[PDB]
Amino acid sequence: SDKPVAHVVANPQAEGQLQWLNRANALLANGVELRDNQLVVPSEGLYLIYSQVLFKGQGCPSTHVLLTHTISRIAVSYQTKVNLLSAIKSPCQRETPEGAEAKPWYEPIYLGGVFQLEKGDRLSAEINRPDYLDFAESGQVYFGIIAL
Amino acid sequence: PSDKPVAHVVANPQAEGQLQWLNRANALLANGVELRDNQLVVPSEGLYLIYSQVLFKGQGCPSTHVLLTHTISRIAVSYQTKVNLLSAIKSPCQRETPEGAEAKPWYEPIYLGGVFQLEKGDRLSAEINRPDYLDFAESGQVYFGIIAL
Amino acid sequence: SDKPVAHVVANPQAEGQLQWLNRRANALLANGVELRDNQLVVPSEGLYLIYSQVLFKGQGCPSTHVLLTHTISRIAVSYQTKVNLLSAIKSPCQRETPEGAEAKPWYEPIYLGGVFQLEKGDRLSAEINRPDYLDFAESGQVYFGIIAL
Amino acid sequence: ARVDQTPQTITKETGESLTINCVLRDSNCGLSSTYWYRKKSGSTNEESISKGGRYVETINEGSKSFSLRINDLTVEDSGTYRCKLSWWTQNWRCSNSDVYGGGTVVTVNHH
Amino acid sequence: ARVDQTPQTITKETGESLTINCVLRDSNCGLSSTYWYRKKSGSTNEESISKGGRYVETINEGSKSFSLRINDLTVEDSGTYRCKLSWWTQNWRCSNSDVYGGGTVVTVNHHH
Amino acid sequence: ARVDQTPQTITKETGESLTINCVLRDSNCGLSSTYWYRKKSGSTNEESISKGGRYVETINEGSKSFSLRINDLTVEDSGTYRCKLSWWTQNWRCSNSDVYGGGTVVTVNHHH
Ligand code: NI
Ligand code: NI
Ligand code: NI
Ligand code: NI
Repeated sequence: SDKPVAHVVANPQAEGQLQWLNRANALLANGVELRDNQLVVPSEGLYLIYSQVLFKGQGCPSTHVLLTHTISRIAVSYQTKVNLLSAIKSPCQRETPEGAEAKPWYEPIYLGGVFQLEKGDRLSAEINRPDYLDFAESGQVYFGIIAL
Repeated sequence: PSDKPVAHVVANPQAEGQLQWLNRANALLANGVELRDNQLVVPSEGLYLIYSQVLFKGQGCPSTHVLLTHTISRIAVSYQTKVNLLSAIKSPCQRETPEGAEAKPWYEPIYLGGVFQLEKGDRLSAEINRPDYLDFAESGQVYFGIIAL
Repeated sequence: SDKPVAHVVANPQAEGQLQWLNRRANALLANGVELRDNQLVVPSEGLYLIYSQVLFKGQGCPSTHVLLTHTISRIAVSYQTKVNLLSAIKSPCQRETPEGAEAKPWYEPIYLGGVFQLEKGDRLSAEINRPDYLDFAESGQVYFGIIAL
Repeated sequence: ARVDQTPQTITKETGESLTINCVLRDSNCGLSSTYWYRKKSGSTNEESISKGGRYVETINEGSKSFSLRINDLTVEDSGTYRCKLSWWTQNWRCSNSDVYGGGTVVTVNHH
Repeated sequence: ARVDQTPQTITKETGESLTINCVLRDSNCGLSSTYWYRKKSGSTNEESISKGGRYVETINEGSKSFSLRINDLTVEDSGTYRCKLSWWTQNWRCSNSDVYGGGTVVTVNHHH
Repeated sequence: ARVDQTPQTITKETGESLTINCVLRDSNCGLSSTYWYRKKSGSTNEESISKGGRYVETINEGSKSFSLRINDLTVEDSGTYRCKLSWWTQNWRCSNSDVYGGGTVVTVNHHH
């Protein structure tokens, strides 16, 4: 295929940090680059952009936990960061009482949309709570684009 | 640029508790697709990726039941029948918030996406059942798009 | 269009089992993609958008922990090896439902989607771990599709 | 725009049960959050009635009516009871103000 | 198709703790909803055991076993205890009927 | 890392209220799980202080401070109170050890 395309996954060797990785069943071809943890657009066009992250906790803490995942666009020239896709989840309504059996929770977030991008645009896929990031299994955390 | 029929509309932030789609920056509506009667109108037969996301938010859990649905439906150009293409249901509240407790907001996004054969003149709708919990206060959270493949 | 494409839906006739069907309206299976052994068969090498949504439902929360998973996996044409492409886990039940209270059902959809390079003859599977909570009673809720881009 | 709480007076003896009913009239809003409060005889503070056990709340959303039954009454159950409606959980509130029923004076005696 | 509840008799003193164990045998079903009930000595009505605090339930799904530990026993804890299994939360139920353990007669005494 | 619990001693009378405050100092970690424990006067066992009713817990995440207020104090509320911080719910824990405040000895007396 000749379409600009990328599909990167979280580094399972990172320590509590969302760091994107290149290649099996991963893609980065036909001009797209991975630079500064961001995907770089090689040419103007319409792109499908998507991403999934997975959160996991052992229980619910005393502080209230809001999980966000956001895909943003940084113009090559204008140094403006604008949110393209974003979502928020709230896994914990009440704090877990002490002394009970560990009952972990899991919370995936999926984002996807079609956007017109310019050459040199930088796309970022970012979360707010790395202390609940779960990338222990393949197929769970990814970030991709493809020109349409 | 591209010549494919494409749309990407977002919720109107001035609407009051209502899901109204608008055509803004980082939004698309080109190559035949129109926005009419809060619906996307298909300009030509073909394969289309259809997708949408809505976000629901509440300050707590009420006494009455809260079932959140988001549905993309197709109205055929010829028979004007509404058929659900994509749908999902979420239930954020198992127990009513006890009195005297602090508001602990909850969030519930619903994402839908699929590929469908559409006909010229088809109208697509993206609708929710509980506008009183709709949350569109931030960009990138509520959107509705199509693109011909 | 000549693109390999599929969009299959859950069979509402199955008993607690995720069985895919093409013959439905607003469903697709064309240009080489085949459905065999409940799996989609890739007709040619290329980049494919792969997606799926499943819906879970329960009448209440049980005492045991309920982890809901949905996985799309790839079986290479040559080897009987299954490797996961896309997967997600959800945990709908934090607290057990007390007996004798309001039957208050819960719903939990899982959506998966990504772009992958597949080979001619690859077989794709979309599977869940808890068929005892599968809900396919309504159209547009459970689907599995691919399209070559 | 008005909550009709009935009956306004109830007199019972120990071991009986009672029912109070509230219905929302003249509103485009439906029932959202419902509450019941009690100010005991002699007390000057209202306490929230936790639903469950002796206290059973039933809700008919279609008719915008909801009721409280208290079983196995005791003398300590005497006081003034009031229902309260709120829409505070909604992101787009149907009404910014709560509405209260008119109140019920409950007296429980021995024998 | 059977729940083996053990032990059948327990005699303890004030302040001690006890453990009752139930195992689901001869079933193609796994554990789903578990409950504990108590009929106190002299009483003729079963009451539900609210899990938490003094009552600690442990579940082992792999062995289809679950147990109830009761700490800080009082004489009022004397009675007959019974576990119950149900599958009513499932959308496609493994079983249409519940199953109960055989019961445990618990006696709690004071010290000398 | 150090948790500054203040004040170290409190003397009140029945019906009054008190507040104990804990602040996480010298740590790159934020507040995660917070708990309060009480060892009553004469007793030698710690019990968890469940938030609600007479007990109101406040949390200020930005200042890493959290507080316990007890309203309508009774003589039985006399004892030693201690806060505890834990990070056990996190998937990537900020700290592998819990940390405790220094404690507060609370004395509640009658009005005469
Ligand atoms: Ni009497
Ligand atoms: Ni004794
Ligand atoms: Ni006094
Ligand atoms: Ni004095």
